[PDB]
Order: sequence, then C-alpha cells, then structure tokens
Amino acid sequence: PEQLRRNLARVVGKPPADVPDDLIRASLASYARYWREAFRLPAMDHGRLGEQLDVIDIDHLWSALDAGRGAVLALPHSGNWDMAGVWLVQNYGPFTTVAERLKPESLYRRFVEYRESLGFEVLPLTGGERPPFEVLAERLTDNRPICLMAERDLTRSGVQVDFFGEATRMPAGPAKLAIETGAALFPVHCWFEGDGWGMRVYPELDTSSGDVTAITQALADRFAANIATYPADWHMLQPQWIADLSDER
Repeated sequence: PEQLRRNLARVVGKPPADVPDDLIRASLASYARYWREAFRLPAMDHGRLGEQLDVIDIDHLWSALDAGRGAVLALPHSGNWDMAGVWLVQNYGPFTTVAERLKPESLYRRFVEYRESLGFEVLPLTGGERPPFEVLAERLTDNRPICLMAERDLTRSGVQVDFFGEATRMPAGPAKLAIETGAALFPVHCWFEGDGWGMRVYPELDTSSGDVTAITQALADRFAANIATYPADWHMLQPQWIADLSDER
C-alpha cells in the first residue's frame, strides 16, 4: 500500500505525503473490488455481461480484424481486465494471451484454470511446448486478437521509457508483434464507471518507424494519459518506477 502511494504520487505529480486521501481510499477500494470481482467472475452470467457492457470505440478493433491484419490489445493494469476479456469472449470469441508462471506451481495452475474458465487461451511464459511470442505471431497472422498487459516489465528485456516524467521499463511484446505481423497495436483502457465497468479502445499506434523503443514509448504516453484520467483505478501496488527499485537486471 505504501508503494501504491508512491506511484499515485508520480501519477498526480506530488510528493507521497501530499497525495489526496480521497484518491488513496478510492484506489484501495478499487483494488479490493478487482479481487472481489475476480472471486465471483467465473460464476457470473457472461452472456449478460457481454450483452450489457459496452466498449468505447470498439470499432477500431473490428476494422482491424476486417482488414485481416490481426490486432494487439495492450492495456495497463487498470479497472477489471478479466471482465474486458469476458466481454471479448462473448462479442468476438476466444483470444490468446500469456501469463507469467508464478510460484508455487499450484498457484500458477490456479490462475491458468481461472482465466481458462473465462474462455481465454493462456500461454505459459516458460515451460510451454512452444515459445509464446511465436504462438502469438501465429494468432496474429490468422487475423486474431491477442491481449497483453503492457505497462510493466522491469526485466533486462524491458524497453526503457519515460512514464510520468520518470524512467521505467515496459514490455517489448506489443511492438515486436505489430511490426512482425503488421497487426494494429491498439492501446486499451479499463476502469470502474460507478457500479459498472468502463472500457475503451484507442487509435492504433503508428508502427512506420519500426523502432521498438519509440512505439513502446508512445504506448506508455497513452497509458499514462488514461491513468491520469482515471487515477484511482490504476491498482499498481508493486514498484513501477526504477528509483523505487534496487540492484541491476
């Protein structure tokens, strides 16, 4: 919860102690809401959710699937993204994504089971039959959408970028897959709109440069703009910015 305060401190541009108490309370309540919904989500009426929830500017994705290009949906850890996946399963169908292999293994199996119970194909970042990036590229060349949580990747293979004025690292997956397959790279945002769920697809990024850093940086700029719009719904309690970290890669 302390690191959450330090991150909203970066999001709003104030020292940690000056972050509004109402924002901290709303962020903790939203994070709790995410877990409260993740508990009961496999048991809810997914047909109802798919029929009653809407996605702003969803047609960008449709048009990219009408063009046969595929689509990479990159969104930050905001709102409830498992509900957005449920929505996509009901209004389009199963899509493929990757999940970090957590420890213990029983826990990773639990998360795989959980997301599979929503209708997703989950590819193991390690220990799978094939390299995940190449299965994703195959999904993209078949004109199908993949969804990647693309605002945090603090490993040696992360793309260093500016994020609210400070240095972070974000995954390279979306840009490498949009380049290699020509798929439209759409920034996506989910948030909590009252007792409902708000979701939005934004215009696809310009991949003309072929520069993975420039593309991931424009993706970061869009994520930061959306988080700044819905600051209470971005439940990033892990260290996000480099300075709150120690040691090398």
